[PDB]
Parts: sequence; C-alpha cells; structure tokens
Amino acid sequence: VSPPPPIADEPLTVNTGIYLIECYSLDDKAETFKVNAFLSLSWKDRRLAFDPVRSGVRVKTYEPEAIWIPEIRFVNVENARDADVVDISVSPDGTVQYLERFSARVLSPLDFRRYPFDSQTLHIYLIVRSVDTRNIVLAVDLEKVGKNDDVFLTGWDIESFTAVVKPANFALEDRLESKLDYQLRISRQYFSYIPNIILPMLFILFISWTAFWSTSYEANVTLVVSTLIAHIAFNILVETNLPKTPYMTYTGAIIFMIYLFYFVAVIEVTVQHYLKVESQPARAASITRASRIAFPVVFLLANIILAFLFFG
Amino acid sequence: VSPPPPIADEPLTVNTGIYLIECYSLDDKAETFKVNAFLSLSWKDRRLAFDPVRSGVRVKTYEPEAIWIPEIRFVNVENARDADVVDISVSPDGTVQYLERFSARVLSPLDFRRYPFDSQTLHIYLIVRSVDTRNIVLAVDLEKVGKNDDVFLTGWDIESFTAVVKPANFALEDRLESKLDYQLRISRQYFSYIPNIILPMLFILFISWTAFWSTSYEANVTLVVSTLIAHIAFNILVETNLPKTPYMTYTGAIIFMIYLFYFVAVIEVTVQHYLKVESQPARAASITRASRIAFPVVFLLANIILAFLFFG
Amino acid sequence: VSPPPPIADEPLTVNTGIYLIECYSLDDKAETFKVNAFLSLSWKDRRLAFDPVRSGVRVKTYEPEAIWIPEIRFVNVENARDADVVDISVSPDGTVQYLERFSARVLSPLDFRRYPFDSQTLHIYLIVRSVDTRNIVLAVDLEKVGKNDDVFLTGWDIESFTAVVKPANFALEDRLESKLDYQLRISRQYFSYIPNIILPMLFILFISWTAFWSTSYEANVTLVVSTLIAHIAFNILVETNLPKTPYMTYTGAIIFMIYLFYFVAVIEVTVQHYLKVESQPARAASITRASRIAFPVVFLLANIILAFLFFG
Amino acid sequence: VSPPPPIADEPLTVNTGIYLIECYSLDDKAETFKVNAFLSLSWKDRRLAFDPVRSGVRVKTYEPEAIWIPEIRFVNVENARDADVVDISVSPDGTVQYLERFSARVLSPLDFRRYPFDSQTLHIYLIVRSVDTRNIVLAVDLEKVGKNDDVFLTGWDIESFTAVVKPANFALEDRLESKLDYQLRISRQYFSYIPNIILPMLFILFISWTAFWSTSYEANVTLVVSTLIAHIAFNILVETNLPKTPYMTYTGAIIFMIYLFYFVAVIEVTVQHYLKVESQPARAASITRASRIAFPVVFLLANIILAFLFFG
Amino acid sequence: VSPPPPIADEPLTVNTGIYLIECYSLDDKAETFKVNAFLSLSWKDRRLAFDPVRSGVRVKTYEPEAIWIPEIRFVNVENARDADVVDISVSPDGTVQYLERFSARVLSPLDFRRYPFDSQTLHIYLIVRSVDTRNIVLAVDLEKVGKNDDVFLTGWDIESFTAVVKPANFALEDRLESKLDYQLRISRQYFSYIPNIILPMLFILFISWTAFWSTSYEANVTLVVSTLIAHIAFNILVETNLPKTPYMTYTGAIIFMIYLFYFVAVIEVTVQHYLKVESQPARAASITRASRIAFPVVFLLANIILAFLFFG
Ligand SMILES: [Cl-]
Ligand SMILES: [Cl-]
Ligand SMILES: [Cl-]
Ligand SMILES: [Cl-]
Ligand SMILES: [Cl-]
Repeated sequence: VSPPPPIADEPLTVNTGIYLIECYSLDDKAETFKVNAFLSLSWKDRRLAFDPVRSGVRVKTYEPEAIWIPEIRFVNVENARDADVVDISVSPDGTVQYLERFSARVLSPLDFRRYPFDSQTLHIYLIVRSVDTRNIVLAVDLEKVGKNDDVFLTGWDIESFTAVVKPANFALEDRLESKLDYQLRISRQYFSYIPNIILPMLFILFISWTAFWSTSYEANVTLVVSTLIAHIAFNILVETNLPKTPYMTYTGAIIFMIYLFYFVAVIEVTVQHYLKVESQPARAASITRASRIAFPVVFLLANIILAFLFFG
Repeated sequence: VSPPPPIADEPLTVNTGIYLIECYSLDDKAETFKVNAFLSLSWKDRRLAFDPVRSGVRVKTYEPEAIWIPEIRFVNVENARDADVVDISVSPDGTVQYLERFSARVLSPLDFRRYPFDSQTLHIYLIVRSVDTRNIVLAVDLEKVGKNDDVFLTGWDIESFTAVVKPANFALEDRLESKLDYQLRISRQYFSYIPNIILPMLFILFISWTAFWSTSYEANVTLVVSTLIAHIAFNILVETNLPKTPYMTYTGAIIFMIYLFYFVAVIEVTVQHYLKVESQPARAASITRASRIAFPVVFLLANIILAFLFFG
Repeated sequence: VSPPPPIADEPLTVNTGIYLIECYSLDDKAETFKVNAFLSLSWKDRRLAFDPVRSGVRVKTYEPEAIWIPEIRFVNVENARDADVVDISVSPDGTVQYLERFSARVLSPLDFRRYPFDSQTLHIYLIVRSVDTRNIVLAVDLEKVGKNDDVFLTGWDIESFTAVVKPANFALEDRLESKLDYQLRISRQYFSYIPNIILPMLFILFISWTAFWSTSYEANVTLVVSTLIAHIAFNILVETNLPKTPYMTYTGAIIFMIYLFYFVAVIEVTVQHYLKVESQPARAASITRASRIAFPVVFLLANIILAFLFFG
Repeated sequence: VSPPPPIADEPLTVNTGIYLIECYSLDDKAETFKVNAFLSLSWKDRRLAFDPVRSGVRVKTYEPEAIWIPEIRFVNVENARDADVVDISVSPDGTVQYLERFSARVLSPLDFRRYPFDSQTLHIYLIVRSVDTRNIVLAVDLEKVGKNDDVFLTGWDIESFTAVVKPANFALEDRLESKLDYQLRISRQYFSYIPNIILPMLFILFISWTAFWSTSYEANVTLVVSTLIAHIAFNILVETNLPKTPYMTYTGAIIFMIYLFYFVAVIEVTVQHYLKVESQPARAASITRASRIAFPVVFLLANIILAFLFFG
Repeated sequence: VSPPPPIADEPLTVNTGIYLIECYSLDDKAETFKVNAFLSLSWKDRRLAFDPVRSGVRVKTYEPEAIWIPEIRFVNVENARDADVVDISVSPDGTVQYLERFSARVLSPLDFRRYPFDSQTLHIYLIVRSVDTRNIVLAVDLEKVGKNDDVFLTGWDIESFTAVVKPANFALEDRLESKLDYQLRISRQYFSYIPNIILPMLFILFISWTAFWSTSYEANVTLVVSTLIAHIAFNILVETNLPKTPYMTYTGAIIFMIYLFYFVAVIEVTVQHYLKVESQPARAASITRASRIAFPVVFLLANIILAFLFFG
C-alpha cells in the first residue's frame, strides 16, 4: 500500500519507544554487545478509516501486510536487525499500536579507565526514511519507553533508560536530520573484585616484605625472587578475566608500581648484604630498620596519590 | 484457509504441549542453551469439518497449507524458531493433532552460588495472538508434555518437566493476554569435582603445614613459598572450568581463606625465627607446638561456618 | 501429487541407502559432528509407467514437483539438511530411482571413560511420514550403502559403516513411525599419546623418587616440591586437549594417585628428618631403606589394579 | 535493464564515493579488519531522461527495483557485502543518483618491522566489468569521500582517507575492467606498551645483574635461574599477541639479546665459582669487578645499534 | 531447459578453469583453508545458434533459467559454494561462455612429518554427473588457469597452481562421473621458528649442563630441576599449535630426547653425590670428568642421526 496523503499540512509524527528486555554478550575486545528488546511505535493515521463505528467498537487486528509500516534503520549495527512482529492493533478510529521483538549487535564506545569502579553508557541511534507523502519527523513518548524491571544483565545494574531528539550530522541531504539517541546507564558491581584480585596481591606483597626482619641472605633472596615469580603467575591469572585494552588503566598502574616496589626491595637486600660483608653492621642495621617503616608508608602515599589522580 | 469461525461465542482452548528431543550446549557465560524439541496443539474445528463420513473413517493427513496453524511465539528466544513440521493428521471427529520440530536458543537466568552443588530451573514462555473474531485461550495438555528419556545434557541429570498457566503481567497489556511457563529442574553431578579439585588443594595445604615440625628457617621458607606458588598454579589450572561469575561463590571464598592461611603461616614462621635469633627458644618452642594443633582446628571451624552460611 | 493407489494391499517399501563423502569437525564438548553424503531412494509406483512404444530409451526423467516423493526426516540433527536433488529416473515397469546430496550436523553421545584407548559409535536415525492411503515401511539396500576412501577424521580411523535392517517401531502422539540406524565405528589413534604424555610423567616421578638416597633435608625438600610444581605444570599441558568430562576417567584416576604419592613422599621425608634430629638415626635409615623398595612396588600394583578395574 | 547505446563509441562513467562510519576488529594475526559505510553512485542514461516542461513538475523518483543499478564489487573481501538501499533519484537530464549502506570484512597485508612504533596503510579496491555493448569506467567525486567524526579504532590514530583518481585498467578474462583504490592510513598508539612490557623486563634483567656483588654460589644460582624463569613466563605472555613473520622484527631481536645476556651471565657465575674453588680468588675478584661495568655498557651499545638499524 | 542434442559423435565436453583471487585462513588443526576465485565454463549447444544477418551481429546474451547449465560441484567442501553469475555469452557457431565468482572452504589432509621444514599440496576436486540423453566429461582450458599477484598466505609462499589434464572417469551409483584435480603447492616460511624456539632451548640445555663443573649438591639440584621446569613451558608453547598425529614427527622426537637427557643428568648428579658422601671422591671426580665430555658429543651424534633419518 501507500502512506496516507497529507491532511492539513501537519507532519506525520512517529511516537517511537524501545522496551528493553535483554542485554548480554558484552564483547569488549571488539566493543560489541547484543541486545534483545522490543520496539513500540505509534503514528496517528486519521482520515484512513479502519472500521470506525460504534456497533463495531471492537479492537481490530492487522497483519504486517495490511497497513503502511514506517521504515526505521539503526545506524550503528553490524547488520540489519532480525525483527519479527509480535502484534499490530489499530483502534476503530485513532492511532495504531505496534510491537515487535528484534536482536542486533550494537557498536558503542566502552571506556575502561577506572575499570573496577566505572559507569558506562550505551547508545542506539535511530533514523527514519522519508517517503512520497508529507515529511516524517521523530518524537519520543515517555509512556512506552522503559524496561520490564527484570533485565537479565549480570554484573551491572541499570540506573536509567531515556531518550532525546538530536540532529543528524553525516552526509547531510537537506533531510534525515531528526535522529534519535537512547542512553542506557549501567554501573558495575565491584564487591567480588576485592577478594578476587586486590587482597591476594597485597598478601603476596606483604609476604615479600618480611625479609626486613631477617639477616640470612639466602633466605631473603629466596623470599623476594620467588614472591616475584608468584606475582607474575598471579598477573597471568588476572589477565584472562579482562579485555585487551591498548591504553592506560588504574589496574595497570597498580601492577607497574608493584613491579617497581619489588625492584627497590631487591636493591635494598643487596645493599644490606654488601655492607654486612664489608663490615658495617651498624649501617646495615640502620638501613633495615629504616626500611621496615619506610616501605608501607610510601606504598600507602603512592596509592592515595594515584587514586586522587584517577578518580578526580 | 482461515481460523475457524465462532459458533456460540465460546472461546477456543488450544491444548499446547512440548515434547523434548534434544537439549545441548548449556553455555553459561552467554547464559543461554539450545533446545531441540517437538510442539503439539489440540485445537478443534466445528463449522469447518474435515471429511466426517463414516465410510471414509481413514485418518486424514494434511499438508501445512490445508488448515489454519496457530502462531505461537517464544518470548525469551534470540531468533524466531525454525518450524520444521513433522506430521499433521486430522481425524474426522473434529479435533486436530499437530507435530513439528524446532531448534531455538533460549535465554534464561542462571545462579552459580554453591557452584559445585547447584540446581537450576530453566524457563520457556509462550504467547498467542488474539484474532478479531474471538479470544484464544491457552491451556496445558498433561499427556503431551514430557521427554523421551534420552535427552543428554553433559554434567547434569534431568528431574522434571512441568507446565503451568500464569498471567502475562507485562507492562504492555495490549489485550490482557495470557502466558505459559515450562520449567526444567536440573542438578549437577558433583562427585568428580571432589578428586579433581578439592583433595589436591588439601594435600598441598598439608604439605605447607608440615613446616611446624622443623627448625631450619631456609627449609621452612622454601616449603611455604613454593607451596604458595603451587597453589597459584593450581588456581590457574582450575579457573578454566568455572564460569566467569561477577559475584561471590563458595569456591572463591574457600580460595580466599586458603590465601589468608598461607599469609598467617608465613607470619608464624617469621615470628619463630625472630624469637630464636633473639634467644628465646622456650617461647619459640611453645608457639611452634601450639600452631600444630591451632591451624587444623581453625581451618575446620572456618569450613563449617562457611558451609553453614552458604547452605543455610 | 496424490500418493500411489492403495490397491496393492502390501505395504509400500522404500529402499534406503546413504553413501558417505566426507566427515569433519567431530566435537567433544557438544558431542556433535558434521557429515556430507548422498541419499538414495527407490520404490515401485504402478500409477505411472513407461512403454517401449513411446521411445526405446527405456528411461524417463521427471521433476520433483510432478511426482509423489516420500518425505524422509532425520531425527538427531540440529537443523534441516540442505537437500540438492540430482536426478530422477523411472523404470518402464514403474520403479523409481531417487537421489540427493545433503549436509548436516548430527548429535550423538560420547563416552570418554577410557580416553586414551576408547572407541566410539556414531548414530544416524531416519524416519518416514505415514500417509492416509497406503502403508510405508523402510528397508536397507546394502549395495547403496558405503563410504569414500577419502573420508577422514583427525585423530581417528574408521572401522566400518553399516545399517541395522531392523526398524524399532513405536507409536508417538497416536501415530506409528519407523526408524533406521546407521552405525559408524571409530577408534582413537593413541600411539602419539605415549611419548608425549606418559613417559615424561614417569621420568618426573622417578626424578622425585631420588630423594630416598640422600640425607640432606633442604635438597630433599627442593626436589620434592619442585617436582610437584612440575607435575602441576604438566597437568595444564595434559588438560589443554582432554575433553571436560564430568565423570570418572582413567587419566583422572592416574593423576589423583600421582598427587597422593607426592603427599606420601613429603610425609616420609618429614618423618625421616624428625627422627634424625632426635638422635635416632637407625630408625630413619631403616625407614628410608624400606621406602626405597616400597614405593615402586606399590605404584606398580596400584597401576595394575586400576587397569584391571577400568578395562575389565 | 539494458546497456545504454553510445553516441558513436563513447564509454560510460560512474562517479563513486565512500563515507566511513566506524572501523573495528582489526586483527593482527588474521590481517583483516571490518568496516561499514555509505556507498554513493551516479551515472548518466539519456534513454530515461525526464521532461519537466510538460509531463509533471517534480523529477523522477524510483524504488530499488524497476531501475538498473550497475554491478559494483569489492576485490579483497572474504564474502560479498551485505547492503541495503536507502535512496534512489533521477535528474531531468538523465543522470541518476544512488545510495546504500554496507558492511564487509577486508583482507590486507600488514608490516611489523617496527611493531611497537609502526604505521600501516589499508586498501579497498572497487571494480566493474565492461558489458559487451558499452564499456564502463569509474571516477571519484570528492564531495562524497570522507569519514564520520565518530570513526574510531581501538588503539589506532586515523590520519587520512583518500582515493587514487587514476584507475588501473587491464584486460582480464577476455574483458576490459577498471579499478579504483581507496587508502586508509593509521598509526599505532605506542604509549601503553612501555609500562606494560618494556620496563618490567628491564627490572628483571637488573635483578639478574645484581648477582655480581655477591660471592655465595647458591644465592647467585637462585637469582639468575629464577630471573630466567620469570623472563620465560613474561616472554610467553608477550608472544601470545604478536604473530610470526618471515622477517625479523624489533621485539624479537630484543628478546633474543636478553636470552644471550642471561646465558653469558650464567657462564660468568660458573667461571667465578670454579676459579674460587681452585684457590685463585684474585682472578675471580678481577673478573667480577670487570663484569660489573662490562654488562650495562654492552647492553646500552647493542640497544643503540638496534635502534639505529631498525629506525634509520 | 534441455540437454544439447547428441548429433555430434563425441559426448558433451565442458572446458573448465579456475583463477584464484586470494587464499586465506589455512587452519592447521582442522586441515582446512578458504579460497576466493573465478570459474569459467564452455560447451557446445547445436541449438541457440544464429546468423549474423537480421541484427545477428549482436552476440546473444541470455540469463539463467533460459539455457541448460551443467551442474558442477566441488567434492571436498564443507558447504555448497556461494556463487553469483557474472555474464553468459553465446557465439554464432554455438559455443557458450560462462563466468562465476565463488567462495568456499576446502578440506584437505596435511603431512607434518617434517613440521618446521615441510611442504604441502592442496587439492580441489570438480565433479559432474551424467544425463539420460548424452554423456558429460570435463576438460582443462590452459589459458584460464592462474592466480593474482596479490595472492598471499600468512606463513607460506605459493609455488605453483596447475591442473591434471586427465580426468578420472568411474561409475558411482549406476552413473558415470568425471573428476578433475587442481593442485596448489606451498612451502613453509621457517625463519621465524629458529630464533623463537630452537636457540633458547639450546641455551637452556647448555645452562643446565653447567652442573658438571660444580661439587655442591644443592646448587646442582636447583639448576637441573629449574631448567626442567623451564623446558616444560616451552614444550607447552610448541605443542599448542601442532596437532596430534598417528606417526612420529621431528620436533616430538627432539623433545623426547631432551627429556631423556634431563633424566640422565639427574641420575648422574645423584650418583656423584652418593659416591662423594661414601668417602670415594676419586671415582666421583672421574665420573664427572667423563660426563663433561660425554654429554655434548652424544647429543650432537643423536641430532645428526635423527636429521639423517627424517630428511634422508
Ligand atoms: Cl536495521
Ligand atoms: Cl519464535
Ligand atoms: Cl531434515
Ligand atoms: Cl561485493
Ligand atoms: Cl559446490
């Protein structure tokens, strides 16, 4: 069929709305995430009678091949959405109700700085196709936009899901300048990360730090170097549960600082043994007593400085 | 071919039924699982008879393009099901028997607390589109629902497969539609996990604990640190089996407690050596004799408390 | 078109034959594999015949849509096969020759309880739809059953490919159906497993057993714990290819026994050192001399018992 | 629906242009990258010239069918592009307007002689085969060639996206064809590779070097060999990413040099101990004092020479 | 439509030809690779011929569904090729041209008997069925077989791409078929393997060999066991990318020999210590002095013998 003819020079406003259901498969290396959700639309279609009569006040059912369906394309999807219509219901005289379920691989930026304690925003951009009838503009209705409060997004909690009309700036053609933006606010749950990552590494570092209460060079060497090996193994373990991020990160800075501390500890042990052999035991004892207090305080101050630098 | 016309405004009850064939590929990171099964509806027609002659008592077999096949849609599937019709034989009495086969990827939430001893319940939802003549009521046929007793899911044993009628309760009550829920209770076989994971860790921990019968500081340091390295390697080895779970788990708590015990053992060894060097062998011996009984009892009590907290 | 007339009171026999072309991608975790083969059919239809008067060629071609073709459905397949009809020929007496070429992926159980030295059997099931007029039965033609010489599975050698000519009839959903069974026996090529897996483990164990010829406590501790670390590392190489079976296996039993032996060796070393420190060297010497012979004999007997248990 | 007739012998020209949207999934081992963009075309056909003087005022508009759209294909793609048409329009004189959106995966070789600090160039080739009755040649419309401001690649900086105006015509398969070239120049962001890789290995090497201030043989052996093990683990972690090339890169040369330095350090330690045992301590002291200064200077000189060779 | 008339004495002969565009993704464990190429056909049809008079100068250009096109299939492919027709032309005498571009995945065995320095041959098989009226055979058009200059494989270099002109005619399921063989010979780029695998192994072995110049039991144990631990990781790395074979390769034999050497070294160290403790130092000195020369010579001879056995 064909879209309705113009009635009174009033543009055909399409009241769009996304009813999110599922979010999963957040592949971070390619920065893609699949979405399973509904899509509700309503375009006022007066002057095209669809059984308007009091005796026929019943709700009429229409199929996909019954009325003109506006064509809306997602901008940032790898392929066209695989959409199946759930139902189409039209009032005897008034608007039209539409609902369909689709799946699509969406591409949105995913910042990973301050990774354990970060928030993310997901964007879906919508555009409409103008046809032989009057010009079509896009508007959002707040009655249909929302979730079912049973979203199966694990590891994150949804804070808001809103929309706003924004201009479209890409290959402008005096048209198609009424794109839509949908923002999904999510926040990572950071509780399990503490016992899973942070505490064991601190335990390993504190085990390495016990060499300042000993004077046995072999024992100190074994302690520090085997603790470094254990740290490398734990870094291998951690690296798996984390996407490949070719940029600086809070966790990477912490790891680098840990490596630096290991190097400084090795230097201190070597200096102490060298002085003891060269027969300056008072100087060696002074150095080790100073180190016992110096190391944790410097570690804590560096942690505070780095946290302030990264988290405003 | 159209849906049957109404007779006396009696709603038509469709006796649905799902017969499982294959269940496989229970992926937990994506929180999905593919299923291959049957589908049967027992809707009957009254006005539109199908050769109801006594002489032609032979069962009439029809192609899909011979009658009206109801459109049933699954709420929580990624894509539309592949409808592979099996057989459509309609008796001249009036009732219709239908069979088909589909292979759809189902989305269902999973819980991985008490991971080695966990049980899961998988859900399948159904919906039917109302027609403009009258309303279609969804019902459950008890005989049709069942399995073939050769459904093979690796690592799980299937217990029951039942169906109930529940209200839709969706925020988009287009037609006050109904819904169906199919539940598949399963359990995990946990016996192999004991020899595969639990016992080697206990052996490694006891090997670590053998340092309380020795006085050689270098030997004790080597034992404890190499045992810690072995524990880290075993954790890397066993990380490949657990799903990537963004919340706390019984096994994770056990591993964290093991790390804490290693740290405490290192501290105890350091204290013993420091006392011996400071020439307090009585205190050193008292502490090292106390530890031999202190460590296993505290470990057992912590295990009991953790088990009670996680399993009620 | 309509099925052949039921004037022939005897059941309509449909000869069947599957000729393999290649087999590939034998999956272990999902226990599925993909196939590519011909599908032959043959039956007699007196409704359409040929005469030499029309032509002396004695062979008549046809189109799939102009001839009643029985419908054959696979049972244990993830999706529908991709059928490619080749040619249809009609004998002058009414014998029809049908041919196709398909590809599909088959679901079949696997049993890795003798993993290095196990054998498997892959099944393909065929069913035929009943018809109102006549009765349909399935038969097996041995001359149409075979396999190419270029069929190969990476790591397996094919023994035989036969078909059970005995259908297992059953009544499902008030309908009678017939089934066929095609069996493909395979065996795993285990020769490479010996020098790649078994012998290095024996070498490492024999290296660790050398601690019974020395009295230096530190050297014994280093030997035993470092060999334990090496065993843990080698287990990763072993598990990088072994399928994740959630049940008991011969290899898992061997590995668990190895862990137990390591624990017992650590215990023996600790006991010897403790006895030597308390100025009782004769008992320590007796213990180590006894262990030197005790360990290999017990290991051999346990290996024999396990081999008898899992292969008897 | 048919090639336009030439006046006497003139060929036909089509003006193209690609507007990027986003680039992602740039593989290093596979040497492939994905893309999705807009494709614009324009060509002149005087057979369907519009006449606004008498027959209508508005210019012609069409649909994806019932109009000839020339065959435009990509040479270096794995599969045919997935495209959907967005707009078609026809000018009164005869020139046509076309637009579509596509997504494809492109094959292009990469050069890793300067892997941490390298820049690449990606090629996209278009082509069209001349039909019998009318040769076709391509052209570039600079007003349409460009990239979106949101075009971002993870870890790369985009510098330019231009097209070579001159086509490369050649006779292939007894037909004349024309080819366009699109070039995308990018540069890697190298900062994050410094603290993640470069510095930890230097720290480990210095920890290894620290053994020249010691005279205990066991401590030196422990230091050097454990640092070698740590280097091996780090090298495996690094090599998990970079692919293998027929030529020699920079990182591989650095790693090989580090291995050589470790071997020489082990040799020096063994020589020092052997000389000390034979009661010649002065030579051992001279050798170790020489090595203390010899090693870092040679390391620095070799690094400078490698930097000059690879980047000069 | 219809097969060409068998008025000509010879059977129907089709001239084929494949022109490679690019090859990629040569999987090693699955023994597969992907291809993108053209496909040209040519045969003789007595009908459809036309006279250059009556506008017959224009050579006819039909489309599929208007002529009889022979069915040609690839034997060793996982799925049917994704093909699109390019152009069909008919010469006035009666010969028919044909062109088509496709992409497919090919199955072909490999031979890793000389894995680092091996050469492979890849096969693509074309087959054709037979029709009732006439018989069909294949041929090779020499001037239509070739490859682009941009055909590159990652890790290999392409030598030649020819075709065996002699078909293999045989009867398969009561019909005669003809087959063609296309061979692609490639050689491996082995330069990257030497400085990444071979030399570090030799360095580690030489480092472990330094225990023959020492007399301290603990240092020797540490050296040998830590070198074995380092060797195991390289074994894992090498075995990751090399599949399992029923025969014995070169690298596996080298690795097994290295394991044997490590075991013998451990035995020698233990024997030396046992003799030294027993107050027999001269015999131990003789043993270690003999071993110093014995080990490298035996290693060199064994390497030479293995190289002669596998490559000669
Ligand atoms: Cl879309
Ligand atoms: Cl569905
Ligand atoms: Cl099927
Ligand atoms: Cl294309
Ligand atoms: Cl094909």
